[PDB]
Amino acid sequence: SLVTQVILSADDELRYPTAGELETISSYLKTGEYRIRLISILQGKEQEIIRLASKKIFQLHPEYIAPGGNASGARQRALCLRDYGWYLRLITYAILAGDKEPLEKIGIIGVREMYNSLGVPIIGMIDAIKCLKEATVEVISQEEEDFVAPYYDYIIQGMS
Amino acid sequence: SIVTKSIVNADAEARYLSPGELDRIKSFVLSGQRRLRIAQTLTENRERIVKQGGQQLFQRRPDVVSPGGNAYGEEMTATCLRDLDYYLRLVTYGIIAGDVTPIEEIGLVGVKEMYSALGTPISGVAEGIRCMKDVACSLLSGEDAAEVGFYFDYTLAAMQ
Amino acid sequence: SIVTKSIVNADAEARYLSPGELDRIKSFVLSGQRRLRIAQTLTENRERIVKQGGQQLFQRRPDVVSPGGNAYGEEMTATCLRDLDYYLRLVTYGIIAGDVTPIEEIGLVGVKEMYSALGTPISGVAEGIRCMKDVACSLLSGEDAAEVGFYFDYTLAAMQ
Amino acid sequence: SIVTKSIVNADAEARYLSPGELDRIKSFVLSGQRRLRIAQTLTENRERIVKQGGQQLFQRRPDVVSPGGNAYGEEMTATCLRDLDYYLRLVTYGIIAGDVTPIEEIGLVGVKEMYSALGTPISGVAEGIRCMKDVACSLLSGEDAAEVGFYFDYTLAAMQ
Amino acid sequence: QIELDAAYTSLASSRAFLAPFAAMAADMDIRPLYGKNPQVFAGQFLGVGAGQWGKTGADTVRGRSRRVAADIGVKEFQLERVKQLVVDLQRALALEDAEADAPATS
Amino acid sequence: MQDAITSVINAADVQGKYLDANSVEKLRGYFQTGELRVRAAATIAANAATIIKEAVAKSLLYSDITRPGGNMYTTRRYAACIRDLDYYLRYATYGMLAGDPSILDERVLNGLKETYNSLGVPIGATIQAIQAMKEVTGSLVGSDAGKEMGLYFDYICSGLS
Amino acid sequence: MQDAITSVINAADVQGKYLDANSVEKLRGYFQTGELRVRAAATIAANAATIIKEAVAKSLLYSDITRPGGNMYTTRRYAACIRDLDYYLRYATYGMLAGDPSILDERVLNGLKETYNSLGVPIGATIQAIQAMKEVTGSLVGSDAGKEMGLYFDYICSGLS
Amino acid sequence: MQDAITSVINAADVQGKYLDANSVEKLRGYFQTGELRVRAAATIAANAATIIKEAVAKSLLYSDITRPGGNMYTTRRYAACIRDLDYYLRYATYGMLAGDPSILDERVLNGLKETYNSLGVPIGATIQAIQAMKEVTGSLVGSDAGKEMGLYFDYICSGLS
Amino acid sequence: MQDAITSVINAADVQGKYLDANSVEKLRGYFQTGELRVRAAATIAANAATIIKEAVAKSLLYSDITRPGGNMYTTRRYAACIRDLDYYLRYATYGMLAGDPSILDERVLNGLKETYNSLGVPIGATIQAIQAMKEVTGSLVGSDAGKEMGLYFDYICSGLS
Amino acid sequence: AYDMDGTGAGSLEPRGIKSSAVEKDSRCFKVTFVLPSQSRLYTFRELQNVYTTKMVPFSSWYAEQQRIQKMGGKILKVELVAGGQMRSVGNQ
Amino acid sequence: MQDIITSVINQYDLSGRYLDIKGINQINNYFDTGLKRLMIAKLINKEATNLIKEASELLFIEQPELLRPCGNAFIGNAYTTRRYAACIRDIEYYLRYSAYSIIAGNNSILDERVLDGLKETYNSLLVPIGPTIRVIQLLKEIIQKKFSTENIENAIIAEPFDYLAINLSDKNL
Ligand SMILES: CCC1=C(C)/C(=C/C2=NC(=C\c3[nH]c(/C=C4\NC(=O)[C@H](C)[C@H]4CC)c(C)c3CCC(=O)O)/C(CCC(=O)O)=C2C)NC1=O
Ligand SMILES: CCC1=C(C)/C(=C/C2=NC(=C\c3[nH]c(/C=C4\NC(=O)[C@H](C)[C@H]4CC)c(C)c3CCC(=O)O)/C(CCC(=O)O)=C2C)NC1=O
Ligand SMILES: CCC1=C(C)/C(=C/C2=NC(=C\c3[nH]c(/C=C4\NC(=O)[C@H](C)[C@H]4CC)c(C)c3CCC(=O)O)/C(CCC(=O)O)=C2C)NC1=O
Ligand SMILES: CCC1=C(C)/C(=C/C2=NC(=C\c3[nH]c(/C=C4\NC(=O)[C@H](C)[C@H]4CC)c(C)c3CCC(=O)O)/C(CCC(=O)O)=C2C)NC1=O
Ligand SMILES: CCC1=C(C)/C(=C/C2=NC(=C\c3[nH]c(/C=C4\NC(=O)[C@H](C)[C@H]4CC)c(C)c3CCC(=O)O)/C(CCC(=O)O)=C2C)NC1=O
Ligand SMILES: CCC1=C(C)/C(=C/C2=NC(=C\c3[nH]c(/C=C4\NC(=O)[C@H](C)[C@H]4CC)c(C)c3CCC(=O)O)/C(CCC(=O)O)=C2C)NC1=O
Ligand SMILES: CCC1=C(C)/C(=C/C2=NC(=C\c3[nH]c(/C=C4\NC(=O)[C@H](C)[C@H]4CC)c(C)c3CCC(=O)O)/C(CCC(=O)O)=C2C)NC1=O
Ligand SMILES: CCC1=C(C)/C(=C/C2=NC(=C\c3[nH]c(/C=C4\NC(=O)[C@H](C)[C@H]4CC)c(C)c3CCC(=O)O)/C(CCC(=O)O)=C2C)NC1=O
Ligand SMILES: CCC1=C(C)/C(=C\C2=NC(=C\c3[nH]c(/C=C4\NC(=O)[C@H](C)[C@H]4CC)c(C)c3CCC(=O)O)/C(CCC(=O)O)=C2C)NC1=O
Repeated sequence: SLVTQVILSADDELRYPTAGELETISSYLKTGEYRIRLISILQGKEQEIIRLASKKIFQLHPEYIAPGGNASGARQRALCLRDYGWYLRLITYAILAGDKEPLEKIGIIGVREMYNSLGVPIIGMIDAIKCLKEATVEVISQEEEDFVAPYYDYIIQGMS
Repeated sequence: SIVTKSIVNADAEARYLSPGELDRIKSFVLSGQRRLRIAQTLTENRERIVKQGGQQLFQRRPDVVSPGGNAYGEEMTATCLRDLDYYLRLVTYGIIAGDVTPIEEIGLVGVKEMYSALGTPISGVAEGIRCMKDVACSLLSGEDAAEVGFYFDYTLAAMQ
Repeated sequence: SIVTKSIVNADAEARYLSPGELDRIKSFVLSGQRRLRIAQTLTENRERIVKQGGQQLFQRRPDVVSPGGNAYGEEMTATCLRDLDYYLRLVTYGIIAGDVTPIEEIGLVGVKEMYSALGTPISGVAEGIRCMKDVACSLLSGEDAAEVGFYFDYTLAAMQ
Repeated sequence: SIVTKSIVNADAEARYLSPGELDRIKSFVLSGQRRLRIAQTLTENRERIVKQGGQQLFQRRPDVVSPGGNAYGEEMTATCLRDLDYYLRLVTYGIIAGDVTPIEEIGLVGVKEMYSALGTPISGVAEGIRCMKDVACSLLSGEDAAEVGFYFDYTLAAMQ
Repeated sequence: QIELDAAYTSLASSRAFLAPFAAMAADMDIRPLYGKNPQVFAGQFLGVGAGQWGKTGADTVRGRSRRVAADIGVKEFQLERVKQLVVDLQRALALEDAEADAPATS
Repeated sequence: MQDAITSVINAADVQGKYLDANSVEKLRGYFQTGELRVRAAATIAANAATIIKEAVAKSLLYSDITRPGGNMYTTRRYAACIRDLDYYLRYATYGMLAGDPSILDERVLNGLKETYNSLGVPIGATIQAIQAMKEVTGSLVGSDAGKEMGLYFDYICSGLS
Repeated sequence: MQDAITSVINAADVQGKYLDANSVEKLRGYFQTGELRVRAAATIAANAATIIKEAVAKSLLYSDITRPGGNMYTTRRYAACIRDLDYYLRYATYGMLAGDPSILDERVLNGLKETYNSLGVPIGATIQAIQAMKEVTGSLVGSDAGKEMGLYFDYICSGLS
Repeated sequence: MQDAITSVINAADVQGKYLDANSVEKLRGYFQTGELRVRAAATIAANAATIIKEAVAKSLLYSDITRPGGNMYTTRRYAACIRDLDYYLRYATYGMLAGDPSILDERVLNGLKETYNSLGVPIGATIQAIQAMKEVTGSLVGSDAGKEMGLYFDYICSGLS
Repeated sequence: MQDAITSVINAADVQGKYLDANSVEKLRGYFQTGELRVRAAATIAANAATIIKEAVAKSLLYSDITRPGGNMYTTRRYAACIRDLDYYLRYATYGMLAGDPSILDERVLNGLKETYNSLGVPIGATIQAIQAMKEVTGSLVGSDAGKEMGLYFDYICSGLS
Repeated sequence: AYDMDGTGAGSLEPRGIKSSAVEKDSRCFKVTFVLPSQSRLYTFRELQNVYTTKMVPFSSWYAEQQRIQKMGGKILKVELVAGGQMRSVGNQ
Repeated sequence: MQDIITSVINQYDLSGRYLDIKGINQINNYFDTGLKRLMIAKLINKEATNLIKEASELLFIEQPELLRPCGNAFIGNAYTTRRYAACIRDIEYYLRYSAYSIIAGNNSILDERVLDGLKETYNSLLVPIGPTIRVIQLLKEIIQKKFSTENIENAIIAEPFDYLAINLSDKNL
């Protein structure tokens, strides 16, 4: 979290936090209860955002699922709805700890090489997350749409 | 400056500004008009702070104005308060910048070499800054006196 | 120690002691009787050197024994004199060992960190050693007072 | 020189020389009268020490001057004795310098590479220096023949 | 008790450590710069200034024998607390033995 | 390293669940007490040399370790010993700020005890100084901040035992 | 680096000669003054902080370079100023012991003028601080050793202009 | 490392005492025999090459060890053979000078028995080679000088078995 | 580091004899199979990234390791997994070319069972990853050459558990 | 020459680790630890052994043992193999 | 580097004076556009991968000589994909370091980490400076398209991309 970045950034200089570093912790800790309600709304719509986002990637990348691709099949499509319980789950972990570390320690680090083992077009998941951000905006108001917006872009920039 | 601190931290990681740094800069730009008020109150009350500040210093450390002390005489006591005016100036710089960087680069790096090569007790400069902080916090409201107290505190910790 | 310090410089290069280094060890053991005599002269004039040297210190530095000074109080003044007997004892180790390694490892490495943690002015401990150096140089011969002053001088340089 | 090694050694630590290090310089300048006299006694016996030394070397090593040896012929044996004069000259520099560093910096660094390239047996140059040591040590007193022999034994150890 | 007696032997060893210098500074001329006569400016040290006298007065005195004395007072507090605990334990044993010698079940 | 927030993130991540109601409850306790910890960490940073100076005096300057024949007798061993205490007080403030004692296991108690045993540093006298440092700091920051600081002073000692 | 002894050896070895009478007298000139140089070197090391402290007050302590706009204004620049003065004092003492200014060329003066021109340090004010530091030193060590130390103080100033 | 002089300074400093009569007697025992060690230390440094060449040929030269399949067979193994013997001879000369075998425990016997057992070096043969190196080195420095010399050769062999 | 021919030379060298009749058939045996080894290592290098793709999918793809709580869960842990298999395959290729498994001891298994034990990596699963990778390679490089590659895969598994 | 010349806060030299070793100290430990890279997945440098057992001087054990902790490493054992315990003089 | 506040605070420290109204008016001009300088940086963060493709495509449609062989003078252009990959990497450096200076309100970060040594590196690899000045100016024209309604955001955006072209340029006049 933001306190682990300040404590670590100061520890390698062998000092206590400064007047401006202690203010970074103060402002973040005072906005902790607004982040504690925002991620609860996301958890209530985890089953519905997939319903909107799954529609998007296949009409935009229909060549992935059709016969002629290698990984499609009636076998694996059963547990599809449980997917974003992992990725937008990390987006709830990042909305709580107000920084990019949970989205970067897990996820971004090693995600490209992870897929290159197969040969899958990595641009698909980059568009999968971009369409996911398109999905999370309709079930959420405009005021806190600016609050979860910068956390999605980091995933696109991290994968790219 | 807290802004400069957040741009060089993202530069080291070779990545763009993250959400944890973009809301911290928002907290600083949103708190700008309040810092310029506090920093301008210490600038308009320099005489009452430096003169009252040295007054209480000469009662906690009478040996600096005794025969043989460092600030003994009319011209050495005037140079005593010349230094309390330098450190009140650097504190206003640190309140406007949002961090203690201007204090560090000006009058905290190598401050022990300077006073040791002048013959001045370093514990007497820290005792004078602690007495200016009492007069300085009497002109401000309850919550603004806490904001300014962090910058006076950093100067004492570095001077010990 | 002259023997220890010249074996380390030959153990580094991994070679025997050269004829130049064995000639310096020879001229050291030849002066062994004279060094044991000078150390004996200081060891038996402890009270006079510590009593006379400490009395001069409290006349040149009255601030350490005035209210607020470190050596204020009958136990604080007696402990101020306990330190001067430490540095007088170490000087006898240095005269017998042929070098300042006994003085440096015991009471010169970390001396500034120590006295700063007790609140003692290091410039007052160096003034007390300078008051013992002339009281000790009045009790020795012309050539012995010159050799003894070398070890008192080295304790003055390392204490500034 | 003894002074040079004391100044460079105290420069690596960035400090002044200690009393143990200054005594080695005082003890060395006191023996300057004996060193200038011993070097003079060797410089006056060049033709005897060199010719006497090369005469005994060709009895312990008769193959070097026979047909096929390195020093076969008058011109070659002349350069044979030329080398012994180099090391006798270097030995007089070490006796006066107070240490073997002139012998090392001149004619000991890379000596095995030089003599391996010229086709000269390095074991014969060390045998010829050991014969000059007996001749030079027969012209001196009890203790002056002991130290001068140490400068001849250092050259042989570094030549094997 | 027998670690309070070890504290008293450390106080007796701390005074013998400093007694060559405690009596050697007893016939020196230690003149201060202020604090005694009122014609000299003393500042805070006309008396003591603003809360710095302490809860007791002996806690503001530094020294090797004052520091082992505060160890004695915290060690004698724990002995006196448990010596007053064996008093009312001894009361309840006698007040239950008065029930025994009175005609009852025991 | 992990603070109070990351502890629930590290926990929910391994089972793979979202944050539940009970997990949300303890985080409320950490967020509410935020400005309490930031104010305490500022006063400890200014009075750092004063907290160590009267904790050593209350603990070490009375015993026989400062006299000849004991540890921290020489100046080289007296400076090395008050250097450690400057680290214990700094890392204990990181724990109070982060709200979790995990940073003490990683960057304080990681190979530290085995170092003291070889060198011959008394482990019992080190606990006595950190314990004396606990009350001296408890007077500067108050009773509320003084209790949280005691959780990490007691943590350094329980793992150093 | 080479001292007065090695400077005589190299002059002879570069010709292939043994030490003749003209070089033996130079070797005697150094042995006769060896006890005087070791005596001055010990007094300079003990009064180094007061030689620098009094050369600074006399030359540049209340000048234009104290105040803002001038050089050595901030404490980080004041502290770097008196760290340069501690180089010249220590290396002028090495040259006095060795009796040869060779060490001032390699480890002090080689490329030191360009460093000051890039940093922007005034050379005229630096030479005045070494000259004020030469007068204070000459009063502590005497008149005979004092003019030896001034022999290597002028090598730095002339090697700096 | 601590020599005979430092070892008596240590015993006195742990009590806080000056150098008493029993201490000054041990110091004269070192000074009186000091110039004898300096003379024996230069005699062994001059005969170091022959003390090892005669010890090896007499002890382990035509032995099965130098035949194919043994230790010291290859030229590197032979060169590491005579490189080790010079290590002992050079360090036993450091101990005789200092009059205290403390330098042998830190820089020679620092876990040398485990290294020789792992590599497969015959400990029985190295002890007899050091012993053979004691009979040739003793005939050089005499009996009075060999007493302190052989005192450390047995220290290496005793600390090696 | 040593291959087959240098091990057959070492056998006759450790007895100091010349290469007799039996020694050459062990040499001709490696020479006759020299072309079969180099043609196999050419096909392995061209299909490295794919040979791992099924080995992970053959054993460790649908297991609990890729799921939360198990190892290989996070992307950083998945990337380290497949990165380790690539080094196993390369070093297993070097060993087959040399015909001696000595290279796997020096540069693979030196500190590997201790490293995995400290991190918490399962030795049982990794053994299945290499046993999985050993079977697929036997199809590409063929039956005869496929067993030789298998001989160095089980060597890594045997010395890893 | 030694790390404890008084350099602390508000000095010209940057804040770093300070050792309690004397000038040319000769005490060495024997340590054992594991230290993963934690940066190879964005640099792609070669793979190296992270299980180490080596002799480290007393003068650097504070800095080394404090660096292994910052970088996630774990120290498994440490012992003093050269030097005396509580020696006053004789560590040089 | 130095943000706008540090530059104004350092200019006053050089005189040894406090901050008057003139120095506080300058700090207020940054605290006014500061909330708008973040909307510009958050847009670059979301469109960063798109704004570089279009700048690269529009550059090569006008300068077709860059995608062709180098000529016997070994000029370093986007000839091969090893060069094309390396040259698209540069276009990110201009975009990344230009987003920093838009939040700093000052070009101190630009010259201290981009311009000091740039022409020495491009003259060493023979990389053309002419086209490089163009693609820096194409990024400016593109990013200004998102901000068309209000024109106070155009001045803020043009500052980093104008400084790079004025300082990489050769002085012909
Ligand atoms: C100051 C240090 C130093 C040394 C020692 C030195 C040696 C040196 N020895 C030389 C030749 C030689 N050196 C020898 C030496 C020997 N023949 C024997 O039988 C003996 C075993 C042995 C020693 C006396 C011979 C025979 C030559 C001439 C080789 C030839 O002409 O083929 C030469 C080439 C010709 C010359 O320039 O003189 C140099 C430079 N130079 C130096 O600067
Ligand atoms: C052998 C090397 C060595 C030294 C030097 C040493 C010093 C040392 N000085 C001490 C105290 C002290 N030292 C002083 C000294 C002074 N007050 C003044 O005004 C003067 C300027 C100065 C003496 C000249 C005072 C007043 C105390 C008591 C401080 C306290 O108890 O708070 C203490 C704590 C209590 C004690 O045991 O005395 C130590 C360990 N220890 C060592 O092992
Ligand atoms: C941040 C976590 C951390 C700690 C704490 C740490 C401690 C540490 N303490 C050390 C020594 C030491 N530590 C002490 C400490 C003490 N003496 C006493 O009497 C007291 C009980 C105690 C002070 C509370 C002493 C005297 C030494 C020197 C030991 C010697 O020289 O023999 C050393 C050996 C290196 C050196 O001294 O420079 C280390 C590495 N390292 C770490 O990474
Ligand atoms: C902006 C950062 C900064 C500071 C702080 C600074 C200090 C500074 N203090 C000085 C002197 C002095 N400073 C004092 C100060 C004191 N006497 C006491 O008793 C008190 C404890 C203490 C003040 C509270 C005295 C008495 C002098 C004159 C000393 C002398 O002339 O010998 C001087 C030398 C005269 C001059 O050039 O002005 C400088 C440069 N310079 C800087 O650039
Ligand atoms: C300064 C203190 C010190 C010692 C003593 C020391 C010993 C030491 N002896 C070694 C090897 C060796 N030691 C021997 C020794 C012997 N062979 C015999 O027949 C005899 C029994 C014996 C003595 C002559 C041989 C043959 C090797 C080579 C082993 C190999 O290359 O595998 C090695 C391995 C490094 C190398 O290959 O050179 C070390 C480190 N290192 C040290 O730092
Ligand atoms: C050349 C011989 C050699 C090997 C093999 C080697 C391995 C090695 N594996 C590592 C980590 C690792 N290795 C794994 C491996 C696995 N996880 C699983 O589930 C699988 C069962 C298994 C792979 C088959 C994981 C997950 C980590 C990271 C652990 C962590 O980050 O907590 C690390 C730490 C450095 C880093 O992760 O960047 C090294 C050095 N080093 C060597 O020198
Ligand atoms: C943060 C500031 C900064 C910049 C800008 C920077 C540039 C930079 N550009 C480079 C190469 C290059 N840059 C280009 C660029 C181009 N080719 C064209 O035709 C176009 C005009 C242009 C693309 C717009 C090419 C082709 C190379 C490789 C040249 C070669 O290897 O032949 C290299 C050498 C490769 C390397 O990085 O190791 C550096 C250092 N470094 C920096 O630190
Ligand atoms: C020597 C190895 C090598 C090759 C081949 C290479 C190709 C290469 N092809 C490119 C574009 C392109 N390449 C193609 C098309 C194709 N490409 C094909 O190999 C197919 C035959 C065809 C698709 C069927 C197209 C349509 C573009 C323009 C894409 C764009 O507008 O960005 C570009 C970007 C600049 C440009 O030419 O417009 C490079 C550098 N670079 C190299 O170093
Ligand atoms: C942060 C959470 C996390 C994940 C997910 C992960 C690993 C992971 N999940 C994967 C595939 C996956 N592939 C699919 C299905 C598909 N793939 C798609 O992009 C479409 C939706 C569909 C096309 C056919 C699903 C649902 C998973 C996740 C688990 C599984 O079902 O295998 C793959 C590709 C290779 C494989 O394992 O088969 C990896 C490496 N590591 C992690 O740390």
